[PDB]
Amino acid sequence: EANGTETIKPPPYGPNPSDFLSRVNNFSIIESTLREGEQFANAFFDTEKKIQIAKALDNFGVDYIELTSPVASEQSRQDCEAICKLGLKCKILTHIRCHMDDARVAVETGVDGVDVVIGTSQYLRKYSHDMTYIIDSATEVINFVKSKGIEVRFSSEDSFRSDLVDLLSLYKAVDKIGVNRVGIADTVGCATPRQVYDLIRTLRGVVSCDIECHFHNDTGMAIANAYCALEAGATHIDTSILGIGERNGITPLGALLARMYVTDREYITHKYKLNQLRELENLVADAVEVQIPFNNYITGMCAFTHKAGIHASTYEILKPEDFGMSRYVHVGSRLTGWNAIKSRAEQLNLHLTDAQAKELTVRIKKLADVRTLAMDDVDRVLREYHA
Amino acid sequence: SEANGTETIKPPPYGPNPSDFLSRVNNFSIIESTLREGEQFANAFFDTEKKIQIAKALDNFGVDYIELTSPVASEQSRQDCEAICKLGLKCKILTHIRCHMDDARVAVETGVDGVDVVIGTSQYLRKYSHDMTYIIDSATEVINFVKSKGIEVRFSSEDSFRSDLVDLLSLYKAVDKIGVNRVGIADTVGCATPRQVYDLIRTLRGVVSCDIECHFHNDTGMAIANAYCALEAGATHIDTSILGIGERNGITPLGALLARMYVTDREYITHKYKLNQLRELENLVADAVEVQIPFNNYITGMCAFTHKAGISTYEILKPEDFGMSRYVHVGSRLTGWNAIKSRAEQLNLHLTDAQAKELTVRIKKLADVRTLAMDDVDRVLREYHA
Ligand SMILES: O=C(O)CCC(=O)C(=O)O
Ligand SMILES: O=C(O)CCC(=O)C(=O)O
Ligand SMILES: [Co+2]
Ligand SMILES: [Co+2]
Ligand code: NA
Ligand code: NA
Repeated sequence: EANGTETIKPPPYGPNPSDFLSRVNNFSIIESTLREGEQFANAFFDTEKKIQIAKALDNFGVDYIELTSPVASEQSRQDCEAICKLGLKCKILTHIRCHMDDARVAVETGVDGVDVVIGTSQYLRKYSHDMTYIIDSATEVINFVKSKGIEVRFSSEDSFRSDLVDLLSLYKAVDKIGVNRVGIADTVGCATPRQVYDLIRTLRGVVSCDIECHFHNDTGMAIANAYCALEAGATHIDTSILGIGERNGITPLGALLARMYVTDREYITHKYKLNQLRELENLVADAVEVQIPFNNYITGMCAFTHKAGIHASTYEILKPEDFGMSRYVHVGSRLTGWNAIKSRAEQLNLHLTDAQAKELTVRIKKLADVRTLAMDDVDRVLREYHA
Repeated sequence: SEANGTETIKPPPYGPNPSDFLSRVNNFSIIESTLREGEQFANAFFDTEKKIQIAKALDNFGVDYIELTSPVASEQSRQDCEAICKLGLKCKILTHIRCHMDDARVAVETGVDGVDVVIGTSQYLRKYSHDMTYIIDSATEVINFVKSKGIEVRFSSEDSFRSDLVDLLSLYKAVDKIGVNRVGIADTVGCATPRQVYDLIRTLRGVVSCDIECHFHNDTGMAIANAYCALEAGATHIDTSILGIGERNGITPLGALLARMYVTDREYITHKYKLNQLRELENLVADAVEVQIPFNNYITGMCAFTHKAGISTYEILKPEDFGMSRYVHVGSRLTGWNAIKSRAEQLNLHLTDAQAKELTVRIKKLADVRTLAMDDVDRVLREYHA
């Protein structure tokens, strides 16, 4: 009787004009473990380690890897040269301040492009016969770099706290000069997704070149902001392995990939070697001496777990085979010692030998001897082993 | 200046939009679900004493609601509800139930302030009558029963972003006609996106007149961003979990949420919640479910308040507001006591000459097993308080 209502139906429901601008299954990662990652509290990468991380990334499938400025130190100039000489498939970028010395050094090292950042004293606003200009000094740099055949991206810092009048006018000016990309950076970690959406949609209307986005994760928006940026027309996203960067970091590589996988499995699965992801995180985890968080996306202990029983299959939007794993683990009890190793190793496709099981089981004991295990102890103890 | 410049892009009197009036970003309630959804975490096995501490600490922290596992799930579960409903918490106490008169009867018996009801496909139908949606007579009895005993009702559906919109919105409307405190939306699977969430919540806000609760899993990194957009669109209640703990990688984490809402409105959050108690709260749960605080955990993880030094403008979170003393400026790999000292002073622990020793030996006995993690510093210090 009184427990019903007329059914709410809508009043031909194909794609919206806005959908055509979306880059959600056609974008590039710019991998920044070797620039932004160097600002992580425990990053002290030496050349060899930089080289490995670079090879692994190129092999994993990213389109670009960004390096710390060559001008920053002499060790950087060298490492830049070193990495530019490996023959990687992906393009190699370096980050510079907007200056003629920084650029000369940058192209000397052999990069494929410079990510240029501009300072307030390098552009002005004035009425003339109101008008906004890049100064003559600055503009020469862009032209220089262009004339040496190198790609130029142009950015402003703290993009979400700048005057919009300033920012947009500047990006338009730079677009008239002609560059490959303009970048947007949430340095401070304060941007919200719909706010990111409006800004990129507008930028996409203002300029004609490509658009790059860089988001910090202070407030848990880095992955969401990158997503909305892609929806609005952004063509490139900076990521970092495990997100490592300044403070709690930027858009994490794996997290981004998890989100884009759900949106288009075929595209992500074929472009990137997803079963290589654990390996990639472990190599960085080792160098910066951190543990893979228990709740880390895809690769953390509990990402692929279902509670069995008293607090409990088609709620599995991520398929473990696509990322090198074998199954969701159905957890009904607190596994201890060997039991816990066996479960994770099996999930992870490690074909452990008789002796290895022992070496591990013994070590896990010597650990609990010091204090109680954490469930991240299981992943740590297994870090050295491969599928 | 030269040739290559442009005319300044300027807009064409600007104030708040009508949409802004519906936002709940500085006026919402947390429903804290460490004791329901958190029980589904791979390593969660809370006994009664531990459930009691967690409830007391959440109440003190300032959350408005705490959610408990269904009293029909098990006997221990029934008893723990009774136990917690008797503690005299300030916050309201809710339990989660399948929509059945038996489950409802025992929920009222235990003493809850409210039942979060989830309905199953067999309990509502579409039919033409002189295109109509109905909640079934025996399902509806449950709602009225609960209301007749003076207990709050929230009604929801599972896997809301994957349900047919026709069914879902029709059901919520019918429910609203019957009359309930709240309806709920849940992204059970972790696939929803913030603009999707906004659209759906705004529409729901237009369909029903009651309150709106949201539940978001974090499989794809959207849980916090979904919570926020849900709030902008009119949602009134967000489910959280300490450290996000739940099924798989969990739901919107309490700490993370509070960080996001803090930036949006410092005064509101700082005054409503005891932010300097977040760490102790996380550590209590970390201890029980035997995990370590992620190094990049929001606010409280080792690296949240670090600046690299080397080869105050950029500090949207103020360390003093969360009981800490400063951003640490890192130029070196601190080792042994150096690293303890740094973090301890950052966390405002005034350690004894003796306690420093106990810690230094222990961090050694730890690195003498395998090379250290930055997570180890927070781990050895877990037992110490400001
Ligand atoms: O040039 C950029 O956009 C990156 C600089 C940066 O790390 C930041 O703004 O956080
Ligand atoms: O009652 C609800 O809506 C939440 C149930 C749940 O945990 C979920 O949908 O993931
Ligand atoms: Co940055
Ligand atoms: Co859930
Ligand atoms: Na355009
Ligand atoms: Na309404």
